[PDB]
Amino acid sequence: VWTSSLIKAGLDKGISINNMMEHWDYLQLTVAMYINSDSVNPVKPIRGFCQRLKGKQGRFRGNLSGKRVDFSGRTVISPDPNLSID
Amino acid sequence: VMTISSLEQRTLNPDLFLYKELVKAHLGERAASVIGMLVALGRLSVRELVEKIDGMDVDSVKTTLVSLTQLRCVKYLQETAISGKKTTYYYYNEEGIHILLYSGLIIDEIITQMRVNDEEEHKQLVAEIVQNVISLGSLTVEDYLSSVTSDSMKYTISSLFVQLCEMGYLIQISKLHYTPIEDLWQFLYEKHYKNIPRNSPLSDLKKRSQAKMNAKTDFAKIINKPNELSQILTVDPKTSLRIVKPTVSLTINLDRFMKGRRSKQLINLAKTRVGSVTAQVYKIALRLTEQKSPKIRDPLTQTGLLQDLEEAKSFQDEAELVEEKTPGLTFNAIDLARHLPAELHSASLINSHLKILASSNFPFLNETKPGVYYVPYSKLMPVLKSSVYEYVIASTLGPSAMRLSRCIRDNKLVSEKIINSTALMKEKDIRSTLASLIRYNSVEIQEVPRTADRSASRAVFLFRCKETHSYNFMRQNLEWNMANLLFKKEKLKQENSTLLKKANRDDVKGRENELLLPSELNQLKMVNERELNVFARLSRLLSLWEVFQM
Amino acid sequence: TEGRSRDGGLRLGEMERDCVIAYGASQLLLERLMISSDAFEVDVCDKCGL
Amino acid sequence: EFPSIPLPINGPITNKERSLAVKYINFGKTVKDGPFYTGSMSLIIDQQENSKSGKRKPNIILDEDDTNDGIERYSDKYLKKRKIGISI
Amino acid sequence: FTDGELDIEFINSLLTIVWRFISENTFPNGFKNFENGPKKNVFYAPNVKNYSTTQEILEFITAAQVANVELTPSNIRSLCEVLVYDDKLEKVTHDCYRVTLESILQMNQGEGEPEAGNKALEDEEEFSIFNYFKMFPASKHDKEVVYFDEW
Amino acid sequence: MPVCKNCHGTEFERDLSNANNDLVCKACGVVSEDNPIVSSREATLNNARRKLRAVSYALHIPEYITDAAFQWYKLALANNFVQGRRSQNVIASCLYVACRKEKTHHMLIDFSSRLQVSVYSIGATFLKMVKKLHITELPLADPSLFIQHFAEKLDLADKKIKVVKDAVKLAQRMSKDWMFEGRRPAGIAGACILLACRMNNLRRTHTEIVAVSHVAEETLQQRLNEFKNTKAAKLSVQKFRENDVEDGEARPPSFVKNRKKERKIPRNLHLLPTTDTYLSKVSDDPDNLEDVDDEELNAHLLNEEASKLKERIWIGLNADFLLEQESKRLKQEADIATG
DNA sequence: TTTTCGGCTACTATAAAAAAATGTTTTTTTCGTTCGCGAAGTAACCCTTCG
DNA sequence: CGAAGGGTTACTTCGCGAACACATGCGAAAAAAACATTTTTTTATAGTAGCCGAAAA
Ligand SMILES: [Zn+2]
Repeated sequence: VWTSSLIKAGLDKGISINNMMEHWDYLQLTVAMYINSDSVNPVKPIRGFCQRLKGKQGRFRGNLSGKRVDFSGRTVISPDPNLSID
Repeated sequence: VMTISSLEQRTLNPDLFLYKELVKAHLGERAASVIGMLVALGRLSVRELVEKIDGMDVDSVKTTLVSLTQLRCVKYLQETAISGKKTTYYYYNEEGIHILLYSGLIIDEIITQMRVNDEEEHKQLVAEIVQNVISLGSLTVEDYLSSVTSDSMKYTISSLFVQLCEMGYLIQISKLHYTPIEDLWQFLYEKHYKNIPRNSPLSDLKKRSQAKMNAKTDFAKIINKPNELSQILTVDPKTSLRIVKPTVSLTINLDRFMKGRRSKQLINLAKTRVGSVTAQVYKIALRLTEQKSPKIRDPLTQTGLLQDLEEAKSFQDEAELVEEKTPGLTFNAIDLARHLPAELHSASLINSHLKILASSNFPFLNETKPGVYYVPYSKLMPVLKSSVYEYVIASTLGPSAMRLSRCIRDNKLVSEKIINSTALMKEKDIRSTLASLIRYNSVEIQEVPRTADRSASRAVFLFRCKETHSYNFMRQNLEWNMANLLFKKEKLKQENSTLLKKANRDDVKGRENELLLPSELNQLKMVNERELNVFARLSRLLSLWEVFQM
Repeated sequence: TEGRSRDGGLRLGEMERDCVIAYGASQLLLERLMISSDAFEVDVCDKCGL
Repeated sequence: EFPSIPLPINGPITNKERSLAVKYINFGKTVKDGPFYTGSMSLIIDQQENSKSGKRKPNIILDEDDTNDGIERYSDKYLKKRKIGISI
Repeated sequence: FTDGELDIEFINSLLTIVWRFISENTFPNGFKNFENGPKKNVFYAPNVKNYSTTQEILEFITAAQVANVELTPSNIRSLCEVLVYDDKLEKVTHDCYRVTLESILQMNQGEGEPEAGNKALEDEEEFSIFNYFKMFPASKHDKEVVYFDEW
Repeated sequence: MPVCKNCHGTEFERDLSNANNDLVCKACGVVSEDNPIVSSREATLNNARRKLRAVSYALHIPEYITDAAFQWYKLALANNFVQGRRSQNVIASCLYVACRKEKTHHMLIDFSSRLQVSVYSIGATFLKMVKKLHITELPLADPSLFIQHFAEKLDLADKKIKVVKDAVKLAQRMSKDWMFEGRRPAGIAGACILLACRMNNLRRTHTEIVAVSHVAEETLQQRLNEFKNTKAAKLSVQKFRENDVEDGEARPPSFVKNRKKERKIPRNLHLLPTTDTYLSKVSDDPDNLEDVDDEELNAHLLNEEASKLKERIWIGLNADFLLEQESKRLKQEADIATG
């Protein structure tokens, strides 16, 4: 929001075209590393709407297909022959 | 927010909204989605419309197609692939939609300039003799005149038909204009290639040049067939020394009115330039000149044969040569004195016309010759287009953007640092107007690498011209402006339908006593002033779009 | 949540939900991944059904 | 919002801008009322080279062009003469 | 720095006076005010008289200065020449200026073009900046609010 | 929060058993909810935070009082208290008031040692920055932790509780025994640590105490002279009494200097003397000035003869400043000609 | 030859309206640990054509 | 008979993943400007940095 506000102020205010192209290329880069990240890096990756869909921790491979279900329990097992096999 | 900002129609379809937004106001409910599906996809067959739109079966699609056929908003094609099933394939036609754009200021512009038959209160018959031809499409005298019971006015109507068909304006045989321009060139190229097998071994030169020259001359005689004809034949068999035969169907609005309208635009150009006695002479000169002038639409290049080879320079050579050869137009002041204006150094008219006609040169308007006998235009209509664009961009914001655009065009595509030499202000307002101009896609940017790496800090910038993309952008901008204006006027129609209709039903004989309360009188007068304002702005916006058309 | 610490949660899937697909169970695999996990009330439409 | 001005002034006191918009409204009145009387038979029997539309146009010889008002007047006279149960 | 550091008011003053001088040199003085026979078959049947300045503009600058930066060695005059032929002058090849096609309107609008004129204008004259207003407040419906609409 | 069905506005209790912990009501039992869901100027303040970090980690204060001084400086800068200083005195004064909020052991000299600034200017700016308070409630009158924490870097003993507790006991007994009111807390700390070290079987060189306690050498000897004056110091050599009763006959020497106050070398509003009668008698005339003839009006100025000698003295001595002023005017009217 | 206890010197602080010579913190111009597979820039060689 | 216009297969370089659980806009030269210091006029007042003499051996 702030860099778009700076463009909206500086373009009708009147500033240098090289600084305008630098700030607008930073606008172009910030969207490109805000969505579909880790293509540029000028824990320091940020997460956008591609690391939440990437794999093994995202919304495809551990939050949607394999999700943590309710009504379960986990305990070690001892043998017992005297129960039937059901 | 709250839909009053009008964004649901703003930043969407600019080109595929006007062509079927007109027929919302002209045709109706179901003769609009046919164009809305035909323009949006292009090539359609008969059953494809029925499987696309879920409005009706293949019954009422016929009604829309045979309502839009003679109105030439759609053109057909009947062909087969290899086997049979001779179905009709459909492009979309554009000239009928141009007629539905221009119709009222066709009928209201033709009278004062072109048709000089009579002026003693003949406006009661011009509308009846012209609007019924546009709104129906054809003209058969044995069925059209049969509504008129009188026979004394029949000779006057026939003389009006003769003199108005002398200057074009009605395609006489009316055949073959429902065929595509690309399909004519492809069919003639295919026919003129099938005729020569089993010969000397071919090349690109022999085959391409022979097939293209035969296709050019045959397509040229095909397009020049409906332009000049002699169907007005069998003079005085028992009466009526000059009569048009009523058998052949007769369409309307050949583009000689479009030629005349851009001629009026060029007369406005010459009027705002030097002289204005040059305007009062060159108006009467050019309205007599433009009857035989070359056509704006320019066939033989509408089909996609414009490639960067000998065909490209042949088009400019044709535009230079045919404009001098085929009109001829041996015009002098002795020819101008035959059609001489009433009281327009007031005496000694002919030598004054010599001096004014010889003084209108340098710049490119009225290119003369020692002992001149014609007048070309090849570098005058783009000058008109550029000048209209520059005064529109002067109308955009201030004179400074107009100065900046013209100086970028005139010093041949220079960088930014020397702009401050040819300017008033140093840095602030020039970046302001360059920002407000670079929001438009008219003055481009150019980036060069300094260390062979794309970085937006170490780079020097210069500004490209790119005029033609700016003309296309202004053309679609004016087209969107007309479409948005007529859509808002259609909304103004449909939100006030019933109180207009109630006064339309039976209050016609009681318009004086007004048969209503004085509140809806003010409402009807206010919405009538709104409609007058919308049409008065639409004519001007239409003319400003009409400048940008080539 | 995960583990045992917060409250706990024992996931099944990515190799485990495919086992009851190999059995052919339909309503168990629907219930234990939709109803027992999260029953939500997304409203829909026909014309532009977002 | 809207900063600029593309100069579309209205000069409504001129004769040509009154008459040209009146002809616009008259053209809209002619086209919005659909077709005209029996002169469209020539449009039906043009038939340049057209098997399918030469089958289409004699189907719509009796199309709703100018016979809707007479049928509506006949239905109004029949309703004024006797009662009939139908939807409006 | 003769014209570079010359901002801003006397650049406009020198521009206005050279516009006045070339408008009174390359066209006659008072025949641009009214249309009652303008300029008398301009420059007496526009043949071989047809002249312009050719160093006479610097002579007119030499007629009156303020002696601060106004000794121009025919190069600042060429810079103002480039500044004027890219806005409102044509300048066929050497020194023939031809000030016209916007000088008359916005020169004779003041006390030369009063009310109750001659004839009503044609719709959408492109070469015209005068009498374009649309609202006291009146922006209800589709008036002239159409241009560019914040795309 | 009071959203329920059978009752209204009752208390609530998340469950401890069954690993279920839903927020439930009382006396009917309804969950009444879902499942639980658990999981410019800034650059100047950054420079001020770095400088406050420097002075904080240099003055050996904890980390919370750094943030307390930071929010105090933020409130003060919101009240626009100072501008254009060297900021050392400003940050030192803000950390001094935040530090003298708490009972810890930091005096003015620990701040005056930094940047070699005199302590009186720092105290002057400390009383200039109280143009924001209108509260000024500072618990400053307790020099008891000074004795507790000065005895770590000075007066090193094997025990350091036997000297220190008796030191603070004797110092508080002497301060309540009329010997401390604006009477040098560091000095009384040095005095009742030298006295308590004298009680211990170990002596100190007198320079070693007054070096790091930042107190003068003569003032602590004056203090110990007053200890010899007030206390009899016969029983103080061996062992102090377990039941010390001290009533009356207790004064600082300002009471003595007011008791001697030299050297030989029915309240009513109208009975108070009025001051306007002295101003009302003498005239307010700007034209009447000649009523002061008492050999003083005729002896202001002398003749011209012994006046050019005075002018000679003035031009001979006060010459370089006048030449620098005239040359500065010449420098101005040189360098203001161009632009 | 050593220590201690009394005389002078005097500067900080608040309050006053008085006004001049000189030094003191924020801004606007510019930039330096795999490997396997699929897809996209520059060369080697034929089919065909004009001078 | 030789120079030139596409046209493709061949070498080289750039984009993703690897189990399945658990509980552990920033930085850096300066620049207009709103501003305090720093006085000297005392001057009440304590003492706190530094300085010699009357006291004891
Ligand atoms: Zn309850």
